[PDB]
Amino acid sequence: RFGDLVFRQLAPNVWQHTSYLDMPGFGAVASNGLIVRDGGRVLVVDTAWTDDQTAQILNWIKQEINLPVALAVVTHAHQDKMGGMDALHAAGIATYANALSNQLAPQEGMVAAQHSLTFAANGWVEPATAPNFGPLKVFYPGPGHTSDNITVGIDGTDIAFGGCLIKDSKAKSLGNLGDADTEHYAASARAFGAAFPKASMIVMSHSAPDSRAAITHTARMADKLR
Repeated sequence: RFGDLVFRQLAPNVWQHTSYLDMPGFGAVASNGLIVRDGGRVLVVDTAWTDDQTAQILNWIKQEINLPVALAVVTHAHQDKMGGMDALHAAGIATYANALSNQLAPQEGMVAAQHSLTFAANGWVEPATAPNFGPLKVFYPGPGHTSDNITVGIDGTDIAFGGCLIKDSKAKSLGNLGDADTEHYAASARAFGAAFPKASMIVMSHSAPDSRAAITHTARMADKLR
Protein backbone atom coordinates (compact mmCIF):
# COMPACT_ATOMS: atom_id res chain seq x y z
CA ARG A 1 0.00 0.00 0.00
CA PHE A 2 2.60 2.61 0.93
CA GLY A 3 5.84 0.66 1.04
CA ASP A 4 8.27 2.00 -1.57
CA LEU A 5 8.24 5.66 -0.43
CA VAL A 6 10.01 7.47 2.39
CA PHE A 7 8.07 9.88 4.65
CA ARG A 8 9.98 12.17 7.03
CA GLN A 9 8.37 14.57 9.53
CA LEU A 10 9.95 18.02 9.11
CA ALA A 11 7.72 19.82 11.62
CA PRO A 12 4.64 18.85 13.62
CA ASN A 13 2.28 19.53 10.69
CA VAL A 14 4.73 18.96 7.76
CA TRP A 15 6.17 15.82 6.14
CA GLN A 16 8.49 15.24 3.24
CA HIS A 17 7.53 12.50 0.82
CA THR A 18 10.36 10.89 -1.17
CA SER A 19 9.98 8.53 -4.11
CA TYR A 20 12.62 6.86 -6.26
CA LEU A 21 12.74 6.52 -10.03
CA ASP A 22 12.90 3.00 -11.44
CA MET A 23 13.84 3.31 -15.13
CA PRO A 24 16.55 1.77 -17.34
CA GLY A 25 19.39 4.24 -17.88
CA PHE A 26 18.87 5.98 -14.53
CA GLY A 27 20.01 5.43 -10.94
CA ALA A 28 17.34 5.45 -8.29
CA VAL A 29 16.74 9.14 -8.34
CA ALA A 30 15.07 10.66 -5.32
CA SER A 31 12.31 13.20 -5.76
CA ASN A 32 10.93 15.07 -2.77
CA GLY A 33 7.50 16.57 -2.12
CA LEU A 34 5.59 17.89 0.90
CA ILE A 35 2.51 16.88 2.88
CA VAL A 36 1.04 19.65 5.03
CA ARG A 37 -1.61 19.23 7.72
CA ASP A 38 -3.67 22.42 7.96
CA GLY A 39 -6.18 22.03 10.78
CA GLY A 40 -8.63 19.30 9.75
CA ARG A 41 -7.27 18.90 6.20
CA VAL A 42 -4.17 17.94 4.20
CA LEU A 43 -2.46 19.77 1.33
CA VAL A 44 0.08 18.19 -0.95
CA VAL A 45 2.96 19.72 -2.84
CA ASP A 46 4.03 17.67 -5.87
CA THR A 47 3.42 14.12 -6.84
CA ALA A 48 5.85 11.23 -7.17
CA TRP A 49 7.32 9.78 -10.33
CA THR A 50 4.32 7.50 -11.02
CA ASP A 51 0.60 7.02 -10.37
CA ASP A 52 1.37 3.99 -8.19
CA GLN A 53 3.84 5.78 -5.96
CA THR A 54 1.54 8.81 -5.83
CA ALA A 55 -1.28 6.50 -4.69
CA GLN A 56 1.05 5.29 -1.90
CA ILE A 57 1.33 8.88 -0.77
CA LEU A 58 -2.47 8.99 -0.40
CA ASN A 59 -2.46 5.64 1.46
CA TRP A 60 0.13 6.95 3.94
CA ILE A 61 -1.99 10.06 4.56
CA LYS A 62 -5.04 7.83 5.16
CA GLN A 63 -3.23 5.57 7.65
CA GLU A 64 -0.96 8.07 9.45
CA ILE A 65 -3.17 11.22 9.42
CA ASN A 66 -6.72 10.29 8.39
CA LEU A 67 -7.82 13.73 7.30
CA PRO A 68 -9.11 14.51 3.80
CA VAL A 69 -6.74 15.80 1.12
CA ALA A 70 -8.07 19.17 -0.04
CA LEU A 71 -5.77 20.17 -2.90
CA ALA A 72 -2.43 19.53 -4.60
CA VAL A 73 0.00 21.99 -6.18
CA VAL A 74 2.76 21.01 -8.63
CA THR A 75 5.86 23.19 -8.83
CA HIS A 76 6.88 22.52 -12.46
CA ALA A 77 6.21 20.23 -15.39
CA HIS A 78 8.51 17.28 -15.13
CA GLN A 79 7.90 13.57 -14.47
CA ASP A 80 9.28 13.82 -10.94
CA LYS A 81 6.72 16.45 -9.81
CA MET A 82 3.87 15.77 -12.31
CA GLY A 83 4.23 12.02 -12.86
CA GLY A 84 1.26 11.02 -10.72
CA MET A 85 -1.26 13.70 -11.72
CA ASP A 86 -4.03 11.30 -12.73
CA ALA A 87 -3.77 9.40 -9.43
CA LEU A 88 -4.75 12.68 -7.76
CA HIS A 89 -7.49 13.26 -10.33
CA ALA A 90 -8.76 9.70 -9.85
CA ALA A 91 -8.99 10.25 -6.06
CA GLY A 92 -11.12 13.33 -6.72
CA ILE A 93 -8.44 15.75 -5.52
CA ALA A 94 -8.30 19.30 -6.96
CA THR A 95 -4.92 20.02 -8.62
CA TYR A 96 -3.15 23.33 -9.43
CA ALA A 97 -0.07 24.25 -11.47
CA ASN A 98 1.39 27.41 -13.04
CA ALA A 99 -0.47 28.10 -16.29
CA LEU A 100 2.77 27.66 -18.21
CA SER A 101 3.35 24.23 -16.59
CA ASN A 102 -0.06 23.07 -17.78
CA GLN A 103 0.84 24.25 -21.27
CA LEU A 104 4.21 22.47 -21.12
CA ALA A 105 2.78 19.24 -19.72
CA PRO A 106 1.88 17.47 -22.99
CA GLN A 107 5.30 18.39 -24.46
CA GLU A 108 6.74 16.63 -21.41
CA GLY A 109 4.49 13.59 -21.91
CA MET A 110 2.56 14.51 -18.78
CA VAL A 111 -1.02 15.27 -17.80
CA ALA A 112 -1.83 18.90 -16.90
CA ALA A 113 -3.44 19.84 -13.58
CA GLN A 114 -7.11 20.81 -13.47
CA HIS A 115 -6.57 24.47 -12.61
CA SER A 116 -4.00 27.06 -13.76
CA LEU A 117 -2.40 29.44 -11.25
CA THR A 118 -1.69 32.95 -12.44
CA PHE A 119 0.65 35.47 -10.86
CA ALA A 120 0.76 39.21 -10.19
CA ALA A 121 3.58 41.42 -11.53
CA ASN A 122 5.24 41.15 -8.12
CA GLY A 123 5.51 37.35 -8.34
CA TRP A 124 2.75 36.46 -5.84
CA VAL A 125 -0.04 34.10 -6.88
CA GLU A 126 -3.44 35.76 -7.45
CA PRO A 127 -5.75 34.52 -4.68
CA ALA A 128 -8.59 34.09 -7.20
CA THR A 129 -6.62 31.31 -8.91
CA ALA A 130 -5.56 29.75 -5.61
CA PRO A 131 -8.69 29.59 -3.42
CA ASN A 132 -8.29 28.41 0.18
CA PHE A 133 -4.58 27.62 -0.02
CA GLY A 134 -4.40 28.61 3.65
CA PRO A 135 -0.83 28.28 5.00
CA LEU A 136 0.48 27.64 1.47
CA LYS A 137 2.06 30.78 0.05
CA VAL A 138 2.93 30.50 -3.63
CA PHE A 139 5.51 32.64 -5.40
CA TYR A 140 6.87 32.73 -8.97
CA PRO A 141 10.51 34.01 -8.83
CA GLY A 142 10.75 34.27 -12.60
CA PRO A 143 12.68 32.02 -14.99
CA GLY A 144 15.41 29.94 -13.40
CA HIS A 145 16.16 26.26 -13.63
CA THR A 146 13.07 26.17 -15.80
CA SER A 147 10.71 28.83 -17.17
CA ASP A 148 7.70 27.54 -15.19
CA ASN A 149 9.34 26.85 -11.79
CA ILE A 150 7.25 28.00 -8.79
CA THR A 151 8.01 28.14 -5.08
CA VAL A 152 5.93 27.63 -1.91
CA GLY A 153 6.27 28.73 1.70
CA ILE A 154 4.36 27.17 4.58
CA ASP A 155 3.01 29.68 7.04
CA GLY A 156 3.62 29.06 10.69
CA THR A 157 6.57 26.77 9.98
CA ASP A 158 9.71 28.50 8.74
CA ILE A 159 10.09 26.06 5.83
CA ALA A 160 10.12 26.95 2.15
CA PHE A 161 10.37 24.73 -0.91
CA GLY A 162 12.31 25.96 -3.90
CA GLY A 163 11.60 23.07 -6.18
CA CYS A 164 14.27 22.74 -8.85
CA LEU A 165 15.39 26.34 -8.48
CA ILE A 166 17.66 25.91 -5.48
CA LYS A 167 20.61 23.51 -5.41
CA ASP A 168 22.08 21.99 -2.28
CA SER A 169 24.87 24.00 -0.58
CA LYS A 170 27.27 21.18 -1.45
CA ALA A 171 26.28 21.17 -5.16
CA LYS A 172 29.22 21.22 -7.57
CA SER A 173 27.08 22.64 -10.38
CA LEU A 174 23.60 23.83 -11.33
CA GLY A 175 22.67 20.52 -12.95
CA ASN A 176 20.65 20.28 -16.15
CA LEU A 177 20.63 23.66 -17.90
CA GLY A 178 18.49 22.56 -20.86
CA ASP A 179 15.43 24.58 -19.74
CA ALA A 180 17.40 27.21 -17.83
CA ASP A 181 17.33 30.98 -18.39
CA THR A 182 20.97 32.08 -18.25
CA GLU A 183 20.52 35.79 -17.60
CA HIS A 184 17.72 35.70 -14.98
CA TYR A 185 18.77 32.62 -12.93
CA ALA A 186 20.70 34.45 -10.20
CA ALA A 187 18.01 37.14 -9.82
CA SER A 188 15.32 34.44 -9.57
CA ALA A 189 17.10 32.51 -6.83
CA ARG A 190 17.62 35.72 -4.83
CA ALA A 191 13.98 36.73 -5.34
CA PHE A 192 13.00 33.42 -3.73
CA GLY A 193 15.13 34.17 -0.66
CA ALA A 194 13.54 37.62 -0.30
CA ALA A 195 10.04 36.19 -0.86
CA PHE A 196 10.42 33.89 2.15
CA PRO A 197 12.84 35.98 4.22
CA LYS A 198 12.15 34.11 7.47
CA ALA A 199 12.46 30.51 6.27
CA SER A 200 15.27 28.57 8.01
CA MET A 201 14.68 25.28 6.19
CA ILE A 202 14.79 24.98 2.42
CA VAL A 203 13.41 21.73 1.08
CA MET A 204 15.34 20.36 -1.93
CA SER A 205 13.96 18.65 -5.06
CA HIS A 206 16.42 15.76 -4.70
CA SER A 207 18.66 15.79 -1.59
CA ALA A 208 17.90 16.38 2.11
CA PRO A 209 16.59 19.75 3.42
CA ASP A 210 19.27 22.46 3.58
CA SER A 211 19.64 25.94 5.13
CA ARG A 212 19.48 29.41 3.58
CA ALA A 213 23.15 28.87 2.63
CA ALA A 214 21.84 26.78 -0.29
CA ILE A 215 20.12 29.90 -1.63
CA THR A 216 23.30 31.95 -1.47
CA HIS A 217 25.38 29.10 -2.97
CA THR A 218 22.94 28.70 -5.86
CA ALA A 219 22.76 32.41 -6.69
CA ARG A 220 26.56 32.74 -6.66
CA MET A 221 26.94 29.77 -9.04
CA ALA A 222 24.33 31.37 -11.27
CA ASP A 223 26.26 34.66 -11.19
CA LYS A 224 28.99 32.86 -13.16
CA LEU A 225 26.51 31.91 -15.90
CA ARG A 226 26.44 35.58 -16.89
